[PDB]
Parts: sequence; C-alpha cells; structure tokens
Amino acid sequence: KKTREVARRMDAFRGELTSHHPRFHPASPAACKDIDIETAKQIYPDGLTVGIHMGSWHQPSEPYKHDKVIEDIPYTEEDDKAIDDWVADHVET
Amino acid sequence: PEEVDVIVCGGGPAGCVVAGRLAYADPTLKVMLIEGGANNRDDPWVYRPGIYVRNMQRNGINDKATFYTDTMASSYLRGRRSIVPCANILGGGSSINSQMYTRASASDWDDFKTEGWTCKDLLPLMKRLENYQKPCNNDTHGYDGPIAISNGGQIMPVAQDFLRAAHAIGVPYSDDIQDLTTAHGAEIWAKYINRHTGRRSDAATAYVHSVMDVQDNLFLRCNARVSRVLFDDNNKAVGVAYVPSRNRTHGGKLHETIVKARKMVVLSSGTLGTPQILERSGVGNGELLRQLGIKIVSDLPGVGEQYQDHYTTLSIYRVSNESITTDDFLRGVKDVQRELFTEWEVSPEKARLSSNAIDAGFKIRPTEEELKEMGPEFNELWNRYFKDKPDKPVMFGSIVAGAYADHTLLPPGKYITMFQYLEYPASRGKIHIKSQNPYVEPFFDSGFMNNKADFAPIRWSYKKTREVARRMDAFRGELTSHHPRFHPASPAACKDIDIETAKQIYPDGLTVGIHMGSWHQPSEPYKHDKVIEDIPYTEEDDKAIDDWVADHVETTWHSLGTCAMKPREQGGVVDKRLNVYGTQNLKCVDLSICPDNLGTNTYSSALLVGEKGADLIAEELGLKIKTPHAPVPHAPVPTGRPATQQV
Amino acid sequence: HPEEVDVIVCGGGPAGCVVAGRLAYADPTLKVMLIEGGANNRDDPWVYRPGIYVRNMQRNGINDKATFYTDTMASSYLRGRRSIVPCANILGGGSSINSQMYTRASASDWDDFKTEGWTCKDLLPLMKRLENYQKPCNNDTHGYDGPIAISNGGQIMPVAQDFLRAAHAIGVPYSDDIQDLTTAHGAEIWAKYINRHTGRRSDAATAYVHSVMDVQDNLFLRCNARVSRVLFDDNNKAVGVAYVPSRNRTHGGKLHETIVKARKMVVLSSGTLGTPQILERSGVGNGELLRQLGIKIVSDLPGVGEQYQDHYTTLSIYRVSNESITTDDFLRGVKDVQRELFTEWEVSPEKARLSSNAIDAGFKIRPTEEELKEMGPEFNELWNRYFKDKPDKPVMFGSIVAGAYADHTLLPPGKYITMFQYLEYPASRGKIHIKSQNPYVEPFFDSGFMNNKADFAPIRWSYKKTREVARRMDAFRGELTSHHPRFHPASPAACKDIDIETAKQIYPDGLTVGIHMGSWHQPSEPYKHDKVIEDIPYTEEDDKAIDDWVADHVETTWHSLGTCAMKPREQGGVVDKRLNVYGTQNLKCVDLSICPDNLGTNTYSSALLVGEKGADLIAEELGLKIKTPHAPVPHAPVPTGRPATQQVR
Amino acid sequence: ELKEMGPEFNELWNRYFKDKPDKPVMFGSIVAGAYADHTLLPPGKYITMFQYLEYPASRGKIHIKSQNPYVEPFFDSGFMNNKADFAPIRWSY
Ligand SMILES: Cc1cc2nc3c(=O)[nH]c(=O)nc-3n(C[C@H](O)[C@H](O)[C@H](O)COP(=O)(O)OP(=O)(O)OC[C@H]3O[C@@H](n4cnc5c(N)ncnc54)[C@H](O)[C@@H]3O)c2cc1C
Ligand SMILES: Cc1cc2nc3c(=O)[nH]c(=O)nc-3n(C[C@H](O)[C@H](O)[C@H](O)COP(=O)(O)OP(=O)(O)OC[C@H]3O[C@@H](n4cnc5c(N)ncnc54)[C@H](O)[C@@H]3O)c2cc1C
Repeated sequence: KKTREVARRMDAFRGELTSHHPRFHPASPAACKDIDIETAKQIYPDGLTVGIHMGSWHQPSEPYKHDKVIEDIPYTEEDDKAIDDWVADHVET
Repeated sequence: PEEVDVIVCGGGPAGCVVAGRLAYADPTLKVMLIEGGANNRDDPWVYRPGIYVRNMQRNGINDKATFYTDTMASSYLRGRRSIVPCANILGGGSSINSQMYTRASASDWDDFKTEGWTCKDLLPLMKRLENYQKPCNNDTHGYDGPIAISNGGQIMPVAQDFLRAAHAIGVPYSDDIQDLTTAHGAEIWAKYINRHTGRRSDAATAYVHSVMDVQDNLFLRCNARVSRVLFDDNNKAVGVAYVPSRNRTHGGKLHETIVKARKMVVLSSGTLGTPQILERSGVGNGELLRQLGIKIVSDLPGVGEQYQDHYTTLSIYRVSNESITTDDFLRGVKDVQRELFTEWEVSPEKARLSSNAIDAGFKIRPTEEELKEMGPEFNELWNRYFKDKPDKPVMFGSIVAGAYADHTLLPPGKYITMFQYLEYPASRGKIHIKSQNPYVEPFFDSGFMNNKADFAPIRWSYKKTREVARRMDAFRGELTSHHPRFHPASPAACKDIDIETAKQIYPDGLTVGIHMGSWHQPSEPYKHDKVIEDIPYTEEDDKAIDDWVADHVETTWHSLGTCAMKPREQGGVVDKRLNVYGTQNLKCVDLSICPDNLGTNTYSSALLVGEKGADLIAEELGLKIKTPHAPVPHAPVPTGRPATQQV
Repeated sequence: HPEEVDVIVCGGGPAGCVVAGRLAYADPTLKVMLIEGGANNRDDPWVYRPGIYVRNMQRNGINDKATFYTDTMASSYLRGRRSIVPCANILGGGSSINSQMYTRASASDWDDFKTEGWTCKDLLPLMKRLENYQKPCNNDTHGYDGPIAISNGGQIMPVAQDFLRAAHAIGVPYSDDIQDLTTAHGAEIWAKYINRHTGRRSDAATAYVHSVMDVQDNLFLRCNARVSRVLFDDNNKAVGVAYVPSRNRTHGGKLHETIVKARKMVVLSSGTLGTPQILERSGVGNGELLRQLGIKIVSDLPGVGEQYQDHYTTLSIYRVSNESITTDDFLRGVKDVQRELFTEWEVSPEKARLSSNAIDAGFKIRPTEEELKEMGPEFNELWNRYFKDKPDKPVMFGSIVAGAYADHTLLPPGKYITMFQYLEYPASRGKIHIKSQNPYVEPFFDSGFMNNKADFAPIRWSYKKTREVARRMDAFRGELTSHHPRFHPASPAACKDIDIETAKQIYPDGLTVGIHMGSWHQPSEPYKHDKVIEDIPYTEEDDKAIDDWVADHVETTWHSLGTCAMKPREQGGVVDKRLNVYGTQNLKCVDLSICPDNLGTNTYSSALLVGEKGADLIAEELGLKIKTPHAPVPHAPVPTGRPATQQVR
Repeated sequence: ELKEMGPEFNELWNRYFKDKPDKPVMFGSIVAGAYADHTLLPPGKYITMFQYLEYPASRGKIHIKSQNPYVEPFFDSGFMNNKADFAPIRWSY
C-alpha cells in the first residue's frame, strides 16, 4: 500500500500492471488502473490493436496531469485479503 | 433532390439490399440512401480484408464505429459498464466486420412464427444474394448473387491444427457447417471475400455502387445522420430530416435538411440506430416521448426493448514462434506490414491479407453427460428452447491465428485466440434516447448475463475450447494474465510460456527465465508424443470461470430485436410485412425486426432481411426484382454455376 | 517529312490536338501537320503518372515543360510585385502537366458568348462527345464513348470527406455532380482527368493525336518547333507557316526558319499566351505596334493580345495532424515514400494513390444577400450587372489539396492541407504584345490581376469561408501563421498555429519543440472532438490585412483566355463565329484565346470543347464528316458507349 | 547613429551613457544554429543574431497573491513600458 501511494505520486507514473498485482474485485476502488490510451498509442503507433476494449482486460488509467490532486487508496477487508493472497503467491528470497 | 419515392435511412447490409434492388427494379423509381457515416467506395482501409481489426480501436482517430456504453454499471458484470460498438460507415458492419461467413439454422426463421419468413419461404432469397466461391457437398448455396463468399487467398496452418484437436475431443468435421441443418460440427470457416479479387464483400459495393454506375435514379447522401421521420396528419411517413455527422455548425446549432418521400420510408439504421430514429420521430414509449417533449404518433413501448446479441468470450493462448500468426502485423512491425500490403497488391488471389485469419471453427451443442454439469437454470432453458430444436447450436467457437486483444496489454511472442459466442442467450437489454437532439448519447443497457442461464454454456465453451487448444501442435501455453483466476495449486491453473519458446522471443534478453515474482507456472517444452488429458475442474475452479465470464464477456456486434416483428399486444413494433404499427408508408428492414436470435454471425441474416424487405416493398409498388443484380465493381464476370478459380 | 500539307495546326495543346486528330481521322486523304513548340510527351512516365503533376511548375533550371511569363512592369495593385504566369511547353500543353481537376463551365457561360453556334444547347452534344465519363452521377449530361477519361482516380483521400462534413456544417449543400452545367452553389467529390482502369493521365495528345498516328499515316507530328509566323497571300490568305528550333542554339544564333505550306487551312492552337504572338509577328494585331516593330500590316486587329483573363488563385495553408494522409513527404522527396507510391502505381494502378491529384473534394460557391452587404460598393455593382440574373454562375471556387501546395523549402516540418481558391469571373484585365519580330525574345506582359477593386471582396470572402471549413475539420491543428494575412497579434482573427502535441510528434527527440522564446506563433489548444465552434469575427483592420494578403499572394490559375476574342471586329474582336481571324482567309484561332468572356471552371474541359467545336467548323467547310468514336486511345480499354463499373484487372 | 534614435532614448543617453563610456548600449552574438522552435522553421540551416538591451529603462514587479507557496505570484515583466528601450533594439536589428 505504502509503496503504491509512492508510485501514484511519481511524475513518471502511467499506471499499475494489472497482471502482476493483487486480485482485487474489479468494482473495488483499490482495483488496478493500468496503462492510458495516450501512453499505449506511443508504443505501437502503427498498430491496429491499441485501444480495443474487447475482453475488458484492463481498466485504463486516465492521461497524466501534474495538477491531479491525489487522495490515498481506500482498501477494504476484502482488498486486504487479495494483497495477502498476492503476497503468498509472489513472495520470494 | 428535395423529393424522391423511397428514402432508405441507413446504409448497412439491410439498407443496401433494399436501396439497390428497388432502384435496379424500376429505373424511374427515385430512391435516396442517407447514411450517417462516410462513403466507403474504393477505400483500401475498407476493401482489403486483413486490416479489419483496426476498426474497433478507441484511439480517438478511428471514426468508423460509434461506441455505446451502458448508462449504469451492471451487477451481473461485477460492476462494469458494457461497451457495444456498431458501424458508422457506408455498408455498415459489412465495411468493417470480421468477414466470417455463417448462416442461421432452418428452425431459426421458422421460429419467427411469422408468415412469409419460414425457412422454406427464405431459402430462395438466401441463395439470391450469394456468390459462393468454395466447394461443398450440398445444394443450399447461390451462385449468381452479388455477395462473394470464399475461403480467402490463403488458409493458416493453425486452422487445420484446430480441426485435428477438435477431432480429438469428439467434434466431427463437415464440408459445410452453414447448410441450415448443422448444430454440432467443425469446418474450414469461409469469409465474405472474393476468391479472385481478394476484396471484402461489403454490401454497398455489391448492391448500391454497382447500380449507381449504370443508372441515374439511385441517390446517395453520406455523412448525413437521420434525425427524425416526418409524419402526416394520418401518420403517413412523408419525409425525413438529416443533420451533419459532426455537430460543428456555428455554436452547435441544429441544421436539419428535409427530403420528402412520395411512396416509402425505410429505416435501416441498425438495431441501435432505428429505435432512436423512431423515438425522436414520435414512435416509441408514450411516457418517454412525453418527458422528452415528442408528439406521440404511435405508442410502441416495444421500440428500444428486447435488445439481443451474442455474448463473446476470448480465450488467448501462447503459441510457438515458427507458428504463422497475425500478431507482429497487428503490432505494426514495419517490414511485416510492407510484405503483406505488397503481396496483396501483386497477387490478391493468394495473399495472406485476402483473409480475416479466422480459418476454422465449430458450431457445438452439449451431450446429455455435458448437460448434467450445467446446473438447473440452463437445463430449464434447454428443455424449453433446445431439446427438440436439434439444428440449433449452443456455442460458436473458432480460432483466430493471432491475439484479438490490445497488444499493449500482451507479452511479446505469437498467440491464437479461441473466439467464442453464446448462440441463443436468454438475457435481454434495451436502448432509449434521452433527447430529441440526434447527438445526445442514449440510455443503454447490454443486459448481458442478467439471466443466469447464460453462464453455464459459456463456462462449458471455455473448458471445451481449452481442450482443443491444449491438443494443438502450435500450443506453447495459456496466458495467465488473460485467463480465469484459478487457485495457483489447482490442476485447472494456467501453464504459461515454456522456457524454450521464451528464449527465442528474446535471445539476448537478460530476464528470460527469472523465476523471481512467480508471475507464471511455465509450461513444459513441447513434445509431439505427449499424452494429453482433460483438465479436471472443481466447484471453486467453476466459480473462477463464472467470475471471468462476468469480467470479460463482450458483444459480438450481432445486435438485433429492438423493433420485434410480432403482434403489437406481445410488445411488437412491425407487422408481418415490416410496417411500423400505427403508421403508413414506413418499414423497419434491418436486424431490429428479429423477434428471436439466430445461431450465426448476423451479416448473412442482415442481407436476407434486406432481400425479403426488398420483395415486400417491391410487391407493394408493383415492381419486379431483377436477377442477376447490376455487375459488382472490380469483380469477375460470374457464371451462375458452381465453378473453380480462373487464371 | 513533307514541305506541304493540307492543314497545319500550330500548337499541340488540347484544342490543337482535338483539331489535328479529329480532321486527320475525318479524312484519311487530308494531310495534317501538328507543330508543337515543346517536346513530344508520348509514354513519358513524368507525364502519364498523374501524382507527379506538382513538379511541372518548378522554376529550378531543369524542368522545361513550362514557359514563365513575368510582368514587364511592377504592379501597384499587387503592392509592387511582378506577377508570374506559366503555361505548358510540351505536346498536349496544359493537359500534359496540369493539376487534372475535371471541372465544367455553367450553361450561361457559353450562351453568354453571345454567338450563334456557341449556345449551351449548340455545344452540349460536343461536351458529351469528348468525354469517357467513368464515375457515378444522377444526370445524363456526360459522355461515354469519348477519348478523354474522367473518374475519381484510384483512391480518394480521407481529408476530402472531412472537408465535405465541414462544408455541410457551414451551409454549402452536398451534390453528386457540380459539373452538371447547372450548379453555382454546392460541394462534390472532385473528379480528375485520369483513367480509373489504367491509372494514366488523360492528356489530349494520347487521346486525339497518338491514337490516330498509330492507325493512319496522314497525321504528321513536328515537336520541339516554335512557330514563328504565318505566311500570307496577296489577299491575306494563310499559305503556310515558318517554324524554328525551341532552343536558339544555332551557330552565332542566326535564325533558322523552315517553311511548310498549307493547301487548305491554318489553325493557331498555341494558347492564350502563344497565339497572339504568332499573329502580331505575322502582321496581325495593333497597327501602331506592328509599325514600330517593322512588321508589314496584313490586318489591324488591336484587340489581339488584349483582354487577358484568368482565374485568380489564393492558397490558404493549414497545418494538420501527423496521422493524416497527405502528399507532403512525397513532395519533400522522401525516398522510401516515393519508392512506395511508384511501386504501388506500377503494380496496381486501378487503385494507386499516385492515380490522383489528391484534390479530392471542393465546392463552387455563391454569397448570400447577407454576405453581399459585407462586400463593397464596387463588387455589389458587378454582382448586379453580371451575376444577379445569372444564377448558374459561381463567384468563387474552393477545394482541398491533401498536402501543402507551396515551396516545402519555405514550410516547417509536419503535414498540411491547403484550401485552393480561385475567383471565377474577374473584372480585372491584362494584355500581351511582342517586343520584337524575332520569336526568342520575351513579349511585354501585364497579367492585370486586381487592377479592378471589385476582384478583392469575393477573394477576401473566400478566405473567411475556406477558413471556417478548415477550423471545422477533424484533421485541423491550426493555421500556418507564416503563410496567412498579417493580422494584429491580439486580433481575435490572428492565427492559431500548431499545438504542442502535434509539435512533440514531429520531433520527439528535438531540444527545441515548445521553446516560447521569440513568440513567433500562438500555439493552438490541442484537438478536441467535442469542441463547440464559433466563427472568426473580423474587424475592418483584419479585412485590410486580408486584402493586403490577396494583393501580395494572389496568383494565376493557368486558366488563361481571351487574347483573340470572338466578337464583332468593331467591339475589339479578333475572330468570326467560325473562328476566322478577321481580315484573313484560311486562318483560324482555336484554343481559349477566342473566349469573349470568362468561364466558371478549370478550363481543360473548355479548351477540349472549343477544340471539338473547331473540328466541326473546319470539317463542314471542307465537306468532312467527323467520326465517332475516335481512334482507340493507347493503353486504354475498349469502352462500351454507356455507363459501367470498374472492370476486372 | 545617436541622431536617428529619437528624443526619449537620447535623454536617457545624456543621463546614463553620455559620460559612462565603459557601458555598452546593446549586446549581439552569433548562435551557430536557430535558437527557435524548429517545429515553426523551414528546413535547412540557420544562424541567429542574439541581441539584448544592456540597460533597460523599463521596470517590472513580482508580488505574491497568497500565503500558500504553490500559488502563482502576480507578475509583470514590464518589458518596453518605457519608450526609451525601442530605439537601441531597433538599431540592433
Ligand atoms: C466490428 C464488427 C464485427 C462483426 N463481425 C462480423 C462477422 O465477422 N461476420 C458477420 O456475419 N457479421 C459480423 N458482424 C455483425 C454484422 O455486421 C451486423 O449484424 C450487420 O452489419 C447488421 O446489418 P444492419 O443493416 O442490421 O445494421 P448495420 O450493419 O449495423 O448498419 C447500420 C447503418 O446505419 C447507419 N446509421 C445508424 N444510425 C443512423 C442515423 N440516425 N442516420 C443515418 N444513418 C445511420 C450506420 O452508419 C450504419 O451504416 C460484425 C459487425 C461489426 C460492427
Ligand atoms: C499547371 C496547370 C494547372 C492547371 N490545372 C488544371 C486542372 O486541374 N483542371 C483543368 O481543367 N484545367 C487546368 N489547367 C488549365 C488547362 O490545362 C488549360 O486552360 C489548357 O491546357 C489550355 O488549352 P489551350 O489549347 O487553349 O492551350 P495550351 O494547353 O496552353 O497549349 C498550347 C500549346 O502550344 C505550344 N506553343 C506555344 N507557343 C507556341 C509556338 N509559337 N509554336 C508552337 N507551339 C507553341 C505549347 O507548348 C502548348 O503545347 C491548368 C493548366 C496548367 C498549365
């Protein structure tokens, strides 16, 4: 949580790689916010696939603004469970 | 001109058949086709089949689709607002669709329970429209019609690989799964593509452009969005008003132009388009019309309601790097695009790009043993809808020789995706305008998964198509990221890319093979002689799949039923001849009229409603439809007999 | 090669080509010679590939497909500048090198020639006769077994429908055909003089001349041969012609003439610029001018070379987004872009991007009563006496080029569209006169542009309108400050240039993008689909900055006409109603020189028609029946005589 | 060159430079490239003449608008609010 609050406040921050994060319920206000459309389009600007919704694989971040007022992520008892599970699944030497 | 005979609002498949047939039938009949989207004539980002995928991008550039979002988050989709695009371009879906050739079954048309729409009623018309350019062991296909149907320029090795795995799991092979009788089998999947020219069979070129080249009596107006149908004192459709496609006038004012219609007004603006035109025209739900301030012409609460679709799931599998797939093309790798664009130009009759790269599939239907483990509420549906309707499949399944997914959320390497849709869903949605102004977003609700029956078949399809993936030669694993959230220790949990495939992706990579993070369970390196067993699934494995369906089920753009052809007292909107109730000289002819679903990608269905719709108007105007239709641009001269490929 | 033939056609432009080919085809016995100042154009890939037309106007010491006429004197009406007027120096003339926009004059234009045999009604069959119309329309006013192929090319550009949506949004109506002889106010997808099947430029040389020379042996072609003068009889009968090298490259530049005689007829088809010069130095023109030059008078026709008329072109340039398809990079010489288009054209020309002029939409327009008031005294006066009672005449023409038509040497990086504009019937009038009897010396010239105050307002008004189009387009990312009128920087009219985002794309690794220092442009706010848009208001000072921008940047449109006008002699005319030069026998001008007044159209159609009309006039004087169709045109498919689709490859 | 610089700079010259002969009026240098946004420049190569007025008569100010240290201050460069400054820059051009 602490390091996530750090991430979200970085000038570089453009989102959370959903695939490598806890299994939050999609509706959960803690759910991952992945890459934004503007960052994507730079990666494959000639690509035919960038910005296809179909699959609902990721909740896209909103484009970056230095102004964005930043409130801390609220986590439920449910969310805490998903981080726990994520910790047992992905903790290492 | 200010006044014509027949105005056809919306140039989708349906609207193109009507407008074309009628202008070619009597050259003194003036007909205007008003189409909100751009003209598609001789556009390489239309006529070349293998770029179709770009058309669903919400990148703020692509203007060839209008996207509807649910007004409200659905509980049934675990809090997510569904997105449902449709075509916004001349030829409708047919100018941007996946180009998959598929036909509904015989019982589907019979089950409209409507006179003139039996299967035996529409068999002639199903054939009237086709230019079938591929072998089959039956006589259900048409050989002198305007729409070309073929196996494309070049079939992908993975399709035959799929076909083999499908054999392994007890699904039989067929010459033709689109013979109106087939609910359960596997085929090489055809396309709306012309074998010889390598061009996409859009309906505008086939039925409209063709006629515009030989005659003066068919008028086309594109970039014109139909606001409303104008009515008489006596509810006779009298004309139409259209606006600019872009609301870009001085200070966003409403610049309507009106065109009168001496004889007929056809709404062919699609399942999502037609109800809105009706609604702002004063045909729809009295209360809604009252609140928005619209004069009630016909109180038809069926308008906007009983939205139906097919419910897609997209199961993505990692494959070998020597596999031939579309991924690098879709990424925009320069010399890969250059190669295929070039190739298509020089020899379109064999070009990879003369394909949608969706080259095999099945229609399937569960055994009794399969039924048992699908729970009560489907089993109910089954006994009431499927049990003694044996030509209706439950699930479509096909292999895309590439990842149909945002590659910006995909690891490197090649993929294939098992593109799946639910054939006859019980779930229902609706669509209603929120203003008279034709630019305000309507209320909308997909309604997906709001009936609990629809989960079991899609769960079954996930598992089943995974068995087909697992047994392929190309199979190098399952993409954890894009699959269900099984427990890591469940036999059901995904086995992602092996260490050997990975090493080819990045031979000078520094992170290929680092365990640290445990983000995947590596597949073992491929073996030809590996015995392969079914994945067992538990009750909690099962819950994970339902979760994944709820999280990742999508439209299949097969939208229909918003103006059901059934009696007015049943929630109807059109009579047996597609007249709108409580009105004169006004017909809905597009997919809006379907009172139930069809086991098919619905382009074939759209054109056929088009043809039947042409016949109906034609008998009313005392016109005789011409066969064959006006020659289709760029196309070889067709014989009208089954034939092979020319030099 | 013969020293004597029956007919000599002097100048192988469209008109000269129609004449030369139609008559030689009319009678296999009739020896006809076509004498053309410039080089032969046959199967030249820098002619027949339409998409390279732009270069034909390079003043770069290599290109020689053009002659450039400069105003002898500076003009106070162009704020001191010396107008430059090019024209073709190649077989086929304009048709070999032009921009290839198919446009047709309104019906009154012809009726208004006030001459019998030249009514719209008289000419309509001949309009159809020359056309191989290869595109849809909702009328029957086109032709379908003619030599000259007309279509929408291989591929229309997206900015063309972009333009059409914007056009609709400001109140210019869509139409299937703005070339129906009827339309003064409407927007269409603009067609081209390109064969949709072969992807080749429909030049007048291959259509009328090369056709015939491939099947017969009575059509002679002398290229690279400037026609100095016409040789006369004791009674002013044209008896033959003298011609010289294009290059005065003889030993000590001694003049080298070659005389070839005409038994029956001499036609001058050397253009609005060329034809008058052959008359004057032959002894036909202003008597006092011929007298000062030592040329014996033969006929004293002071109207020779007077009444130079044109369309007056303005080019408003707008920056566009980098995911837009434009020609700019091809125009810049970017090897792999050129390599791509050249390859695409050779492989499949039926659909190639080079089988186009990339001017793929536009409109003819007419002002509202509302809009007149904003114009001035002098133009409202012209309106009243010229346009008011002539509802099929458009005031201004506007079209979108899918690129920057200008020097890329003077343009920033990025992509542009330009709003190409011309004034359809100017009041202003120029002239051209030989300075010598020697035909290598430059003649006096005065384009005349804007020497009538009435020509300012309609152009000013086009600027405002074409801008309102641009700002309403999806591709729009600002005006190009450099190449726009000199607005006060704090006028609500002042230019909004490239936005920072379009800027960062052009040079993502540049250290310079977005440096304010200099305040050289006011950036645009980045593009929004949802932008509510309102019109630009202009103050009086804004209108002056535009008027000054017109004076400074107004240019020819190569639609030159009127230098040998068809009206009675005593009204300052040069030709009969059968195009006979007054005071002469067996001598005719047929090309746009004979026009008594202007035409609201790109004038390739007009010169072809004037051509066909001459073919008739001459043929019915020689007891000669014109054939239909013409000799089949090289590389072209056997047409059908009636409307039909794109065939199989 | 004085004579052509007009009355308001001349008075400043008499009061600030007349007998301060080590003080230059203008600075000028050659940037071996365009010091401008190349996104607004044609192609090719440039040099720029960088010039600045050494001792302007014109005066600006900066003033805060709030205790909060993140809010933009009031500001006025004051550039050219004294006509004396125009002549020497014109002379530099
Ligand atoms: C991305 C995509 C993929 C699909 N893939 C396949 C496939 O592979 N195979 C298959 O068989 N089917 C496919 N479908 C489904 C199929 O294309 C549709 O079922 C079919 O096009 C329906 O035809 P229609 O006339 O009912 O309406 P549509 O095809 O949707 O066309 C309706 C037209 O109405 C116009 N319009 C709408 N509102 C207005 C208005 N107010 N005024 C004026 N014009 C208006 C639109 O611009 C559009 O042109 C696909 C469709 C899409 C969009
Ligand atoms: C760059 C350009 C762009 C334009 N674009 C378009 C367009 O997009 N659409 C359109 O409709 N129209 C266009 N036009 C206008 C159209 O092409 C001209 O109006 C038309 O070519 C003029 O026809 P003409 O027969 O009157 O004379 P010309 O075409 O000018 O032919 C005159 C010929 O005589 C030759 N000649 C000149 N003097 C002599 C001499 N003394 N002896 C021998 N030969 C001589 C010349 O080489 C030339 O071949 C354009 C023209 C140009 C040059």
